[PDB]
Amino acid sequence: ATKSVLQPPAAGSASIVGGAGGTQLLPKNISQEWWKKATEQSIIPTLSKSTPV
Amino acid sequence: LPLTAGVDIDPFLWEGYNTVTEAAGNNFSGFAFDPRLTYVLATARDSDGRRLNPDINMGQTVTSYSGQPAINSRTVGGDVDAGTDTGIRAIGGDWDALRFGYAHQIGL
Amino acid sequence: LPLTAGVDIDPFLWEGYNTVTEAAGNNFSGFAFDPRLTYVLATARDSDGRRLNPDINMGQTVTSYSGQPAINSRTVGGDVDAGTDTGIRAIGGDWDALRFGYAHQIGL
Amino acid sequence: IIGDGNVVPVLTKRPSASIIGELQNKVDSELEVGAKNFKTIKAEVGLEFSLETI
Amino acid sequence: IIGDGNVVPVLTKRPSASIIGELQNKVDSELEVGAKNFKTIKAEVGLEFSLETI
Repeated sequence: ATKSVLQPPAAGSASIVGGAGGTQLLPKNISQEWWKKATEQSIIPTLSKSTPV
Repeated sequence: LPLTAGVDIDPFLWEGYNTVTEAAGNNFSGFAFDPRLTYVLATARDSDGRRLNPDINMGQTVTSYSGQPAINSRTVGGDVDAGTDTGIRAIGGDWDALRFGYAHQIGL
Repeated sequence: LPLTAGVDIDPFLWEGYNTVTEAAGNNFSGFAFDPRLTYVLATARDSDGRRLNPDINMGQTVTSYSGQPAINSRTVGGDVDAGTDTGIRAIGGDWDALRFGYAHQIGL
Repeated sequence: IIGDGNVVPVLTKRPSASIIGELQNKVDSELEVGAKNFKTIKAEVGLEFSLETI
Repeated sequence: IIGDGNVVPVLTKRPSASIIGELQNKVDSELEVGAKNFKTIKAEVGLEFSLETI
């Protein structure tokens, strides 16, 4: 009957957010810094000789 | 280029330079390198196992080779977007033999 | 890593740097070393019997390898507390691929 | 934060261009996010002594 | 001190932590001491001269 908060609820306890839809209340921490790799540089326009086309 | 661990590719980079400049009589004005070539360079070693170019650190890419400029991109190996890896690791040549331009550009 | 006395592990430390950086945008960032790796480096000696890392003194630990930072702890080998030795002697990687923090901390 | 609600956004698909003829249909491309979530765990240590030991 | 009663304390076991859940039971670790003891010995040197040799 102790008030747990991790999910699923620990055995013999009850969740403090155990009411219907209550888990939507749990805090969320989205990082502002992504896992986003850089993309490959284009080299042809600097290697090549420029021309009117 | 051979796959073998620790092999020197300098004989092969000079063979390609010779192919462009003598067998075809062109100039030579630089390289395009895949970044994966810098490991193959950096790990090249003697018949008794010492490094051939010990000035290459981990996390570097070479922007020059044998006095010729180099430019680095995995567009050289070609496993970019939906492309597979071609196994290409360098292209050398006279880059004045490649002329390029934009006819038109449409911005966002 | 080979366990032979006086063996050069520089080929293998580079093989791991390739194993990380060969994939995509992995920017290799440094090492965790077990302190027992410093003896393997310090006693690496050539085909003629002379030391390959002569600058390593007794009682130093290596805090940098091939220009990349290294940090030392026997938590890397894992024979700490009730743990068995894993045989791990280094971990290399992009350490920005690991994010860590303390949520809460309860004093004595 | 305590829980499994720690989240990192992951770029999962990206635009790829295409090459098209004079009056060939233009085409759309992919762009997508995923996320990795992670959880906290608790490390604890304690010691216990008799009164005579104290 | 003279005799086998010189003693140095030696740390012999140390605490190590556990990982536990939200309402999982906490547990004690271990902490232990031994000691080493050492004796003394005596070194002596002496010389004897006749008065005439002084």
